[PDB]
Parts: sequence; C-alpha cells; structure tokens
Amino acid sequence: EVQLVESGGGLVQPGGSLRLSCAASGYTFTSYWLHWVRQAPGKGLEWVGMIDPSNSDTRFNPNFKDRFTISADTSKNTAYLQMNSLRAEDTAVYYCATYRSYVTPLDYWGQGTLVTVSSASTKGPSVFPLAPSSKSTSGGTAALGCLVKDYFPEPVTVSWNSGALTSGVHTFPAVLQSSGLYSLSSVVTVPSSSLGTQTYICNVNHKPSNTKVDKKVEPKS
Amino acid sequence: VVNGIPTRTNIGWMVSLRYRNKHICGGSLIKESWVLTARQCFPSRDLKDYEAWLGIHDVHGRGDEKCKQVLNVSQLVYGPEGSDLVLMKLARPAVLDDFVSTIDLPNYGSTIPEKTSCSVYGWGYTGLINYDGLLRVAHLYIMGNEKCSQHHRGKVTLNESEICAGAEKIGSGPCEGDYGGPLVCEQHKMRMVLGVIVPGRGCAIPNRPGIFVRVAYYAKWIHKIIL
Amino acid sequence: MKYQLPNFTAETPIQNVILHEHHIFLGATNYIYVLNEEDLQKVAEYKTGPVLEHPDCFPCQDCSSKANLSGGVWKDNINMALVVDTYYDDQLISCGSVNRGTCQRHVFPHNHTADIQSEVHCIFSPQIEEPSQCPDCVVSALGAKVLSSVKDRFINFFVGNTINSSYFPDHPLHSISVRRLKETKDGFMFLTDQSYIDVLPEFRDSYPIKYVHAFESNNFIYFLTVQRETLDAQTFHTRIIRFCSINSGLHSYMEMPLECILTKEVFNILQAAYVSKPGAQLARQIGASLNDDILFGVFAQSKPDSAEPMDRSAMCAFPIKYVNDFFNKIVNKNNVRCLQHFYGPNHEHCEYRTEFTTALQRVDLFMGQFSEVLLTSISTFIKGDLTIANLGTSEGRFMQVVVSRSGPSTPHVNFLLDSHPVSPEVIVEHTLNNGYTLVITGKKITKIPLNGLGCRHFQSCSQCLSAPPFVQCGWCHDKCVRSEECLSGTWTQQICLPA
Amino acid sequence: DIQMTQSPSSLSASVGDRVTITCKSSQSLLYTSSQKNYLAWYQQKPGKAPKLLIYWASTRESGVPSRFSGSGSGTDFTLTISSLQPEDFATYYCQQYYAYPWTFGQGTKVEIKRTVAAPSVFIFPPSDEQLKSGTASVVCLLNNFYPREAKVQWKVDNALQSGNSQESVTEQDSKDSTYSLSSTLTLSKADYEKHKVYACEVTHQGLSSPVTKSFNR
Ligand SMILES: *[C@@H]1O[C@H](CO)[C@@H](O)[C@H](O)[C@H]1NC(C)=O
Repeated sequence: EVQLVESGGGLVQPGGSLRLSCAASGYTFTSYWLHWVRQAPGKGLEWVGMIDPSNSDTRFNPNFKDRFTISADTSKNTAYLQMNSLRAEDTAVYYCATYRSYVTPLDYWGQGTLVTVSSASTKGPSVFPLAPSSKSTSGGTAALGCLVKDYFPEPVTVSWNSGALTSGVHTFPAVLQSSGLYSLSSVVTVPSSSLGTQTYICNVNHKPSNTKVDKKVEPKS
Repeated sequence: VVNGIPTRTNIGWMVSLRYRNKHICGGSLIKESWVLTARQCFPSRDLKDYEAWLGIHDVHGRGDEKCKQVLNVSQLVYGPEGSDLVLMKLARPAVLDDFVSTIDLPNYGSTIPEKTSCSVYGWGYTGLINYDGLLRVAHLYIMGNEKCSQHHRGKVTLNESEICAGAEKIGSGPCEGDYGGPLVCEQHKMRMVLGVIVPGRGCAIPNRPGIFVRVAYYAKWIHKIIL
Repeated sequence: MKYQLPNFTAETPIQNVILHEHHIFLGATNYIYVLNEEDLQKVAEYKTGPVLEHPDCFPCQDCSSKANLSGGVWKDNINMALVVDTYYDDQLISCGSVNRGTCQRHVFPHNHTADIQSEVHCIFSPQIEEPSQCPDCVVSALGAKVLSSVKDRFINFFVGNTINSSYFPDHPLHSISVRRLKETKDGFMFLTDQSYIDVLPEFRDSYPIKYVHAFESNNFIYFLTVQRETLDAQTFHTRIIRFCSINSGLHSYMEMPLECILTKEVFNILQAAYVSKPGAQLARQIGASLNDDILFGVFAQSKPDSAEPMDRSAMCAFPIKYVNDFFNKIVNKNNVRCLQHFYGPNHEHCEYRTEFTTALQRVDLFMGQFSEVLLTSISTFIKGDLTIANLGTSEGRFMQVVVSRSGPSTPHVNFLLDSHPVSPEVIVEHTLNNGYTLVITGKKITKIPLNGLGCRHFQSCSQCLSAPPFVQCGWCHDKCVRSEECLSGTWTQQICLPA
Repeated sequence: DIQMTQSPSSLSASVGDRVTITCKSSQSLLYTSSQKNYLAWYQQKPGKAPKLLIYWASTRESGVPSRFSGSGSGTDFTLTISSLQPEDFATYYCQQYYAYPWTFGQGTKVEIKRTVAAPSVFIFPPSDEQLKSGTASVVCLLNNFYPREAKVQWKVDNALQSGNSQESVTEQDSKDSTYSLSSTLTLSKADYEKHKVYACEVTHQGLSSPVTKSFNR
C-alpha cells in the first residue's frame, strides 16, 4: 500500500518561511513525481507543484514559481515543500500526492497538514463542562458536552471516553470570536438513565499549544 | 501605391511617418494630437527616432513650405491583440489648417455596402522608374468578406476585424511604403477612414481585393484613447 | 530485416526535402527534383547548375552569355535551403551555395502545383543606399539553417550561417539574423542594426559556428549550434540559442551550453534534433503537458580537441519549458557574461547579447544503448500513448525504438537502409490514417511507414502470431500487418489456417 | 491556466434522484492519439483527502459504486449520480490533468433533501469554573434537524439580544441527512450576574410554533 504523511504544519508569521515534509512508503520513490496540493478552509483545491526525486526537477503553478521551493532526499523517501514570504491567503491544508500511472491524476494523498499564516500568539484553550440538565427527561435523552474556549490557532480535537464513545457526538466547527480567538463546543446525547452512573470525559487536544485536557462533565449540585 | 494616380492637391488627414529621417509609413490624423496607423511601422521602441509630417504633398516636403508641420511623438498606444493598429500621440497638438485636417471615424460596429467607393492614399512603392514623390491615390470598391475570400481562393478567411476593397478587374492598391495609411470612403457627404492599410499578400494583383483592418470594429477602443 | 519501400535515387546528392501539396521537393546538387507523394516517382526536375560565377558576372542573372572564361569558374549548386510559402501565391523558395547565397522563387501556376519551371524569379535588389549590406545574400556555402515564419503579415527568414573571412563590402553574410521579404517580392530587408549578430571579423576564421537545427516555440526562436567552448578553447560543445520572435531585430539574445550525459560521459556534439509533443506515457515520466514541445537531440562524443564525432551516441530530451526556466531566471551572475565572440573578450560592456557559463544537463534516455554507434538522424512521433523515435546511423542503418525512462527498449524496427550515412534532414507526415517519414541516404530518399513496418518483418503467419504484443501484428490473409492495414475483412492474432 | 468551470456550485436533491454536475474547460482536454479526455472527477468528504471517482472523462475507478458515471468530450463534461444515496453528500471536483498547472473546478456542494425533522433543543448555563474567569458563556444546542434554515433568538429577563452570540453548524450527517447547530451567548460576568432568566428560542419548519428552553441563574 502507498502511504504519504505530511509534517511541519503549524503557525508562521507573515513574511516568514516554513518547510513541509512528505515521507512516502510502498513504492519506488524515484519513479513517480511527487505532487503538492492545497486547500484554504472551506475553499476549492489549488495545485502547487511537483518534484521528480530522480533528478530534482520541479514544476510550479506560475503563482508560486517565485516564492516556493521543492526538495527531495532519496535516502529518506521524503519530499520537502519550502515556502517563503508567506501571506494570509497561504493559510491552508497542504496535501502531498502521487499516482498509480500516467492514466490517472492523483491516486494517493496524505492527510494534509494545516498551515496558518498569522501574527497571533499560540494560546492553549480553557475547557469548561456543559453539564446535563436537571430536568433531562427520565427514561429519555440527556445532552452534555465541552466548551473548548479561547485558543489559537486551529486545530483542536475532541474524543469522548478516549474514543470509546462516538455515537451521538457532534463536535462543532470552531468559530472565530472578536478577540481573534477560536472557540468550539462538543456535545453528545445520552440516555438520562446513564447519568451519575456513566462517566463522561471529553478528551481535548491542542498540539500547537502543546496542551491536552480531559474534562469530566457531570450533573451539578 | 501601384497603378494609382497622383492626388491633385493636399490631403488634409494624410500623415507621413518618418523613422530615422526617412518616410516609413502613412497615417491618418484623427484628432489634433492623434494619428492612427499600423503596428508594422515601429521598428524601434525609442520615440526620438520618429517624426510626423503633416500638410505635405511631396514625400520629401519639396514645395511644401508654408503648410508643412513636423511633430515629435510622445506615446504609442497599440490596438488590441490582433489589430495591428497603433494610436500615435503627437508631442504637441497639430494646428488645423486648410492643409491639415482630421478625418472622421465610423460608428462602432458599423457595416458598409458592397460597391461603396473608396480610396487609398500613400507615398509608397509604385513600380515607377522615377517616382516624383507626390502622394498617390487608387480607387477601390468595398467587397464582402465572403466574396473577398472567394477571390482569395479560400486560402484565407476573414475575421470581423477585417474589411475588403479592390479595383474591379485591374490590379492596383497599396504596397510597401503605404502601410498605416487610410482606406477612405464616403457613403454620405462626409469622408470616414474605414480601413487601415496593412501588409497584404502581394501588391496590385488583378481580381484580388485588399484586406484592411476594419476601423469600425475598433472604433470604441479608439474613442477611449482619444477623448 | 530486409524491406522494399518506395524510394528514389537522384542524379546527385540530396541536401533538403520539403513536402507540399502531395508532392515531394528535393533540394539537391544542381537539381531540384519534384516527386510524387504516393510512389516517389519523379514528376519533374529543375536544373539549378552548375553555374558560372565570377567577380564581374552579377547575381540573379546568367553569365553563360559571356562564359568567355575571362575568369569563369563552374560551381556546383548545393541546395542550402528549400522553403514553401503559401502566404503569398504558393511558391517554392530555394537558396543555393553559389551566386552570393541568393534565393530563387518558383511560383506554381494555378492548377499545376508541381511545375517549378514556368515562373522562376531571382530575389535580388541592388543595395539602394550607399550600403555594405546584402539582405539578398541569404545563405552561406559553408552551411546555413533557414527558419521561415509568417509574423506581422510579412514572411520572415531567421538564418544561421557558418562564416569565414573571405568576404566583400557587399556580400557579407551574417552568423545569425532576421530579415523579411518585401511584399514586392523582389528583395529582403534587415529592419534595424540589431537584426544580425555576427562573429567579430577578428574571429571569423578561428571560431566556426555550425547550425544543426532551428525551431519556433513559446513565442521564441531557437537555434542549436556546435562550436568551441571558448574563443581560444580547443574543445567543442553544443549550445542552444534563444531570442525573441520579432522581425525588427534579435532581442533578448542568449546562448546556453547543452550537456547530454550518461551515468559522467559527456556527449558534447549534437548530430540531429527534432521537436515534437510527447506521447502520454513519456509526458508523465518527464513532467510535461501533453501540450508541451520537447527537443529530442542525438549527441555524440567528440575526439579529443575536435568537433569530429566519435561513433558513440546518446539521446537526451530537453523540454522547452525546462530550457526556458533556465533562460528566464538568471540566478548566479557567475554563469553569465557578454557574448564572447560578438563583443570582444575585453569589451567595455564585458539590448545586450549574453552567454551562460555552465551547461544545462540531461541524461541519455536510451541508457547508453547507442554508445558504440553514431546516430546521425532523428525524428519523433506519437503512437497511442507511446513516443517513438526514428533513428539513423552513419552506416545507413534505420531503427524505430520506443522512448521511455522506464527500462531500455530494443528497436522494434531495425534494418540497413543503405551503405551511406543517414541524413539528418528528415520529414514526418501524418496522413491522418497512415503516416510516413522521408529519410535520406546519399542520393536516395526512402518513404518509411511510421507504424506497420515492425510486422512486415515476419514472413509467415506463425512468426507473425509470435510477434511481441505491443507491435499489434496480425495476419491478414497473405501478410503480417497491424489491424488497420487489412482489407481482407479478416485479420487475426490467433489462427493460422492451412498453408 | 486552463480554466475549469463547474455548475452548479450547489444543489440539494432527494435520495434516489439522478444528480447532474457540469464541467466546462477553456480548451479541449482531448488527447487525440488515444482519443482520451484528460479530465477526472473527485469526491471530497469533510476533513478528508479527495477520492478519485472517474478518470479519462468516463472511466470509473475500481471500487467506485456503479452509480457514478462520467461523460462528455472536448470542452464539456458531466458527472452523473443516479440513485443518490445519503453517503453521497460531499463536494465534487472536476480536474483536468491535460496540461500544467493542473486545475480543478470550483467544486459542487451536494446536499441531501429529506423529510422535515424538528430539532431537540437544550440549554447550558456557564460553568462555575468559567465564572471564576470573568466571562459567561451560555450554550444552546439544536440537535439533528432538517432542513438547515433555523433561527435562534436569545432572551435575557425577556430581552432580545443582538451581536453577542455566534453559531456553528455541523456538516450534514452521512446517514441521517441532518444537521446540528450550536449557539453561544457571550457576556461579562457583571452583565450575567445582573439578570435572572436566560432563554434560547428556536424557530424551525419542524415546529408548529417556536420552542423555548430556559433556566434561572
Ligand atoms: C526501390 O523502388 C523500386 C521501384 O518500385 C523497387 O523495385 C525496389 O525494391 C526499391 N528498393 C528498395 C531498397 O526498397
């Protein structure tokens, strides 16, 4: 199986530079051009460029011909996208990709890393409980969750009971507040009968601020 | 102009474009400060090399003294891609005269009826042993782009940016030295420059009409530039 | 492999070939032959020489009148260029070694497009001014490359000339230049003083420049040269020359060295070049748009301190886009300097004509398969998703081989065309349905099918069925051919009926 | 570039319907030698790489359900999806890989129509822990409703609120074809401790009349 993993994503000042990694496995690295594609949050797909590991040839979307660079290390089966003079509109998800043969465009992709070009400081979020209602219909359904508030930048991830609860979960799109700080809640619906018996922990992770939080949400006094 | 006649007098709107002190092309004075002409007439990007001569009958100015105007060029504004047009701005507006005069433009997008009388003017090649150097004129008639191409043997088909004119059965028309000058026609009492002379597929071939750039197609563009 | 194909042997050696209106025109010593496209039978011939040339006798007239031999020298007329024009009334334009390198135009009569004798005009106007210029002196006898193109409603000639210093106040030729035909058709014109870039008189003898090939692409004009690495260098290399396609003059003129290597064995001397689109598979392999022009060039190793080919060959591909990226973005100053042979070495300057210092490198695409051989000709075409090259050798050997970075390929077609070296002047024609190339060897020219020849090799149904699958060979009732050539309804890759 | 123009940008169709997306390119993607069009169709689920559906204009990729079909030639191409399923909610991208730079269409957002379904509404008071901070967040949950158009109005001691709240909506659910919504009221601790009743008032096509959920500080 072909596998592609990006790395190096994160926060970077406007004007600054950032090097993305793409480590490949499962094929002759030198026999396929390695492509980079990007997507701004909720926007279309834009093709960046590609390199040929065998000789280090490059091809760029005329837009990035000046500012962008692609490098390769055959010994590491890894490609590097190098960006400079980064600006606001470069904030995006960056995928690396390749193909099975000349018949297809891109057959394989990475997960993508998020590159945020901003001037804001990294801030870890606070995590507050969204405690289930006293009057949760007994025999019926209760709602509870987590307020993940005031962090930067994206993204944050929410699992419940360490991935063991997934049914009935809605982790919402984070919103950008006026302070320029992100905030989101994650809720889950649950049998009312389960309250006081079943432990509900939301597992929150913000890798940029390097903070993990497990908040147990329970009925209040 | 091959198989043309000398013009009996001056033609007010005729411009001789000089490159490195020699006549290189024709042009039409369409406004005090604007001459219309062809892209092929500019070998050099450096405007010091160019002069416009107005109110001249003889290409060397011989005999033209109290009428001739010599102006520098301050701007070249090229027509849209595929037009071969250039609008040349004079460093100093030309003074209108009996000898110096503008020629009207057509309405944008206007058509012209087939057997409409027209005239080409120019100081270019004539095939004469001793060209006197007096401005020449040849009379042509308009021809449908379709019918023009039927005479051209389907070797070339015409875009709407082109226009055709030619002598009925004889060979005559503009040639080397005539480029950028006007094809002029009058349906009504007024003269309009309907076409601009551009290099053709051979000078003065019998039964073979000339292709000109259709001014009425670029009329809108021209007006933005000159008003 | 032995095949019988449509062929033609001329009275003399063939220099150039041009295909127009289903007739084939041959530029040969002392003759222009007109052949039929179908069977290559001679339709007509035009005697261009020998001619009697002299100081007094003047260009574009016969001085056979006064063959008095006062100082008469007979000279064979070698064709240096042969061009078809259909912008003005259809014409053949032919320029020979004699008569100051002037050209002659053969105007086809309305219904007879194989008649080059009725109307023949010698292109010459006496230099009008007080001039040391000869716009009508087009072609050099030492070797010339003519690229013809219509631009701005004029016919423009871009010309590469090899020159010496045996020259006149009139009758100076130019190394590289652009000039246009007058609409009167009686002469050529240089538009400005920048319309030509010449080797300094001081170097014309010690610094020969050979012009292998020329082409347009991307709005640029490209010439390929062979020459010394340096003014006084004893070594030779290949360069690609780029300039703006304008007629007013040569602009943005830049020369760049081209190394074709094998993995560090340098093949420094280009023998022949062909530009075409890449087949689908190859395009992906080399990062090209199916859209993109590719320069395919067969290179050879020179003998030490020489431009003489050494019988070892490589084939490198140069995407124009790739080439352009190096021309376009200068990078290190250290790689660029004033054009050494145009300005002096010690010029104040040392528009601005420029040369690069380091060579742009590619890697043999045939993986050293042609190391012990001298490739002298190459054309290139697409078949399905494949890219195929037509190669010729110094020995008269012709080969068809698939081009790919993924593995080498034994030519599916390989046979001896002739005793004589295969000429680099080739033609590819795509009859939509199917296609052929015209290949020259000495005095003979041959019409080779682009596709079905692999099959014709097999003499029997059995052999034919055990042909390698990619050739798409099959048995049509009495012969081995590809599907498309079977007029007996029934074509097979599976069944041989009783013999 | 070669410009890619998808149409429409959005459409909302029912389960079992035939959907049609259109893709026009500024020049022919036809590779004449093999007579193949170099145009492809991707499907993109939120937070996921694009998945290749169709290549060479009409050739379905391995695995791809039979109901996806490409067609067209030259400059005009069509992605059809007969028998639309709920898991088919996504954004479809046409891409040409005929020349560089490769270019995609704007993408077409595809949503699933389904019977109207009223939301369950819940309300959350700020947490005491959060009040230690100095701010109060009041959360209102709108669970599993269709269609998306929903109005939430906050009320404190019965007064309407303006520009002190924000909402996010989840991506349609791949099997329910529903959305969920979250509305946060943000207030200073001062302004919060100064009032008594906090209500969230929802209007939806699924509710006979508006629904209110509230609590007392
Ligand atoms: C050349 O053509 C002649 C005339 O048909 C033919 O008989 C002969 O075999 C051909 N020669 C070769 C080498 O194909």
